Amino acid sequence: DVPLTPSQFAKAKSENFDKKVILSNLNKPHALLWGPDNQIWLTERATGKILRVNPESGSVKTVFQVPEIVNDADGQNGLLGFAFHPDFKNNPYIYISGTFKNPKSTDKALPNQTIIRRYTYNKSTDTLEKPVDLLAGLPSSKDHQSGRLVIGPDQKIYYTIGDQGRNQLAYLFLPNQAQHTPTQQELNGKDYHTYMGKVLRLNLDGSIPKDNPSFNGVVSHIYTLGHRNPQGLAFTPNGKLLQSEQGPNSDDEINLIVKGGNYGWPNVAGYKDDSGYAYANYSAAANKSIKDLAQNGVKVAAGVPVTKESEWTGKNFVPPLKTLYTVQDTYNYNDPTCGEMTYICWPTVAPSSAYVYKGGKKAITGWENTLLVPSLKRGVIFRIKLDPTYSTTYDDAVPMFKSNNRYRDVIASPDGNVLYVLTDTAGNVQKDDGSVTNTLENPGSLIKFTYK
Amino acid sequence: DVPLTPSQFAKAKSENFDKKVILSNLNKPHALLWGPDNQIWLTERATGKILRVNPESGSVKTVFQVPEIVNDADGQNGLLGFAFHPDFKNNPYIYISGTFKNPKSTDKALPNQTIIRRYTYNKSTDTLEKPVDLLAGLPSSKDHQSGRLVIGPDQKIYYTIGDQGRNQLAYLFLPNQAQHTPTQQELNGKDYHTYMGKVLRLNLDGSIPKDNPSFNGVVSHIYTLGHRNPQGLAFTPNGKLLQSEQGPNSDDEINLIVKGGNYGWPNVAGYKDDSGYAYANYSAAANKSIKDLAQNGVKVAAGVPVTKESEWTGKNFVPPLKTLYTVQDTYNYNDPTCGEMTYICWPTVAPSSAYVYKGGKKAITGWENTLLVPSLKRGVIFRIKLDPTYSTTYDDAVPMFKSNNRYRDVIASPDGNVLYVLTDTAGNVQKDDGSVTNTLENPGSLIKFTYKA
Ligand SMILES: [Ca+2]
Ligand SMILES: [Ca+2]
Ligand SMILES: [Ca+2]
Ligand SMILES: [Ca+2]
Ligand SMILES: [Ca+2]
Ligand SMILES: [Ca+2]
Ligand SMILES: [Cl-]
Repeated sequence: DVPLTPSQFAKAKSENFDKKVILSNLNKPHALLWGPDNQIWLTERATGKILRVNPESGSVKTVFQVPEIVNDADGQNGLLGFAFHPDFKNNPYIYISGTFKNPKSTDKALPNQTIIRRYTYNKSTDTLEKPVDLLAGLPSSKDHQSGRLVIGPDQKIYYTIGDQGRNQLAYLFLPNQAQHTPTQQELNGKDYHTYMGKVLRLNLDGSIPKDNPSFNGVVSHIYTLGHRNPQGLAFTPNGKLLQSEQGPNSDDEINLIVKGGNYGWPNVAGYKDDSGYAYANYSAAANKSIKDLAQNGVKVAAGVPVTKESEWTGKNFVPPLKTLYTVQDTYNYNDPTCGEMTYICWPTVAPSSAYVYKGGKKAITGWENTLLVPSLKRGVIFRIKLDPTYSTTYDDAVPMFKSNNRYRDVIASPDGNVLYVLTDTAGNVQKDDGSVTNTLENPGSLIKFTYK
Repeated sequence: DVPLTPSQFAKAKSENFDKKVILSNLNKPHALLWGPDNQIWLTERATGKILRVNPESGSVKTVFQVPEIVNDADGQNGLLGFAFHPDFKNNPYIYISGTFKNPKSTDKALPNQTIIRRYTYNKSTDTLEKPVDLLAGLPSSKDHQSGRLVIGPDQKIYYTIGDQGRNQLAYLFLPNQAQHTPTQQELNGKDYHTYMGKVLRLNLDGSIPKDNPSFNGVVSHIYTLGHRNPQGLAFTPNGKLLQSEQGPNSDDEINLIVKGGNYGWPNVAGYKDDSGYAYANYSAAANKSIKDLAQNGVKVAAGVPVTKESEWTGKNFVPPLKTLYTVQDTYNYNDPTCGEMTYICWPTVAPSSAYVYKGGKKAITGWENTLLVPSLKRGVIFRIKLDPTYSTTYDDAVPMFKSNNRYRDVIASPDGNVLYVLTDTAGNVQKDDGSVTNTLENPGSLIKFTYKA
């Protein structure tokens, strides 16, 4: 899609809803879920706290605190994955992912690991107990962790693991592993370094599903590859898997996840169109004094190999259903109106999640078959229509609830007339007038929007 | 996708196949089918002849000639739709579409109509009988007729009807009806002028299916709208509907047909990206003296209103699975390598059909879940892979069988190791060096390609 302007974003006020702050000043609230107990559950990424809010009374309880979660003040690491077992009454488990110290680490630049872990809910004590590590030794870094964890209708864990920020900023010269897959030797040795920029599919005990796809003949936990920062993952009622992912200066994506599909990153951003992006591989640069011009590979400094999207030799490439946004080679990536925070002016929205609207007895008129996608850098929640079979999008991404807030997650109540949203504690956002602010209207909040 | 160069098309010779010409000098051969009798059936658009070819010997028989078919030497009209009933042993019917005179036409510039008609096959006389018009009074013109007719697994007729050429060449100033929908009053009066740029879905008796989608509050024969020239239509084994369509100077498309979808034409060509196309509506120009610069709306003469793809207020817009091809605004639509035949160098392939390859006992290795798309202007047959659920394409459109021929249709034998192809009798094609020729290697042919490892 074509970018909306700052004035088009500012007009998305959503006057048909009443706003109410439920909780404020949470410490990096991250995942939000409607619980099997009809209460709202949420996580704090920084502390490892798991919270439960009563939707009728607003009271909150710290149900459990995941011990030894590692979070850097300048990092996107900490407590990430969060999901209930789908048959909770008959299977009382909570599945999480988190950043923990790796005692075997030799590399001081990468001291941590990611672990997918199960907890059992104890109703008599109203807390979590009996931790079970399902999959450990997963890559960890300060950037592009992703970590969305869902249980599919096939009763398998689906888990997004980002590209770890390789080929940009502090990890500029590290070789991106999104296209890489494990050898049989690495898999046998539990060497999961290639589990970067993937959607994993695991058995509920953490083992490899016997029906997982193969890559170079190897059947590992990998379900799809070629992802950058997929922070959104959601099943539709008819069993399709929708996803949102942050692109670089352009081409954030809405994807349809298909078994064994290659989503093209870093060789391809968005469509394979050679429009506004090219792959500049800094890990293959002449030396580390080379600068990243931050022109999305359209223009590069001397000494860095660069390839067109159309020149990539990859197989099973799956294009996105929608891009937010695609631009031409003439686009200006050096907009001074954003000051030092140049990235805020880039033609992207930074999707933080993806939620399939289920409807209900008080459903909002015209919201059937929609996907809701919160935006961090624009301070809007997008509404994306699909056809009833979730095979294609219909029309464009409609912005809603414009505010000077970084929207982190969204859910709706069972009746469908109330939306609940999480907002970041701190960071940069685009104001109504297109400039940048770090003065957030509702830092670290749980906000309620009731249809009127 | 990004356009392939002349050198990339030239290398696509497909040395893995043996070529055998079965017939040549056919009179505008159009549709090709593998029949219920395991024989090859094909139509002649110009004559209205329905021919049957024995695959073993290569002998041909004229089974029937549809009477009073209208065809102009400078037109794409004539005998179009052609399909068998899927349970032919219990229902020996053949469904066709064709251009016929409209006796109620007042407009001398548009004297014809399109009719969807059923015939009964008589085994004892080996000919077609008992004609019955299913749906008549459909639009007809010399351009963008399309006319692909298939029977779905729901046993409904699916029919493509093009935009009639409105907003280009001889029909430049006519208002394009691709986005237009009929009123209840018009349906009640069997007034089908809005049936241009559509995929129709009809009951076998030609009536409106009760479960057809609604457009602007009316359920008609319309299944999808917003199409330009959709010449390809094919069902997948899991019941999905794939389609190919000719775009203007850019953005020919492979579409997934979704019930009630709006495919964007003429407001959107390909993706809604404002890249290499804008909608210049000549029917809303100041007067009929305004010239079309043929720059795909990027650059226009003064006096024509232009709407960007992003400025259109649309409902249910469905983007294509793949474009052949998408270019940026800086693209030069006046390539001197094509001389005076400028249209052959435009970033398009002019897809003529779409065929779902089903494999079989002798399936070609690596061709699972592929869609075969013949190209008229490039002289190739594209192989496009999809995932096993036919939900997305995988990779790019792979060119095959490069020759100086206009490929019109393609089918495969039940074993899957043999392809049968139709070529046009006359027209322009791009050569190996990128230039244009009207010297066709195999004019109006039926060609057999046999796989070899
Ligand atoms: Ca991608
Ligand atoms: Ca791209
Ligand atoms: Ca951001
Ligand atoms: Ca009308
Ligand atoms: Ca279209
Ligand atoms: Ca376009
Ligand atoms: Cl190895």
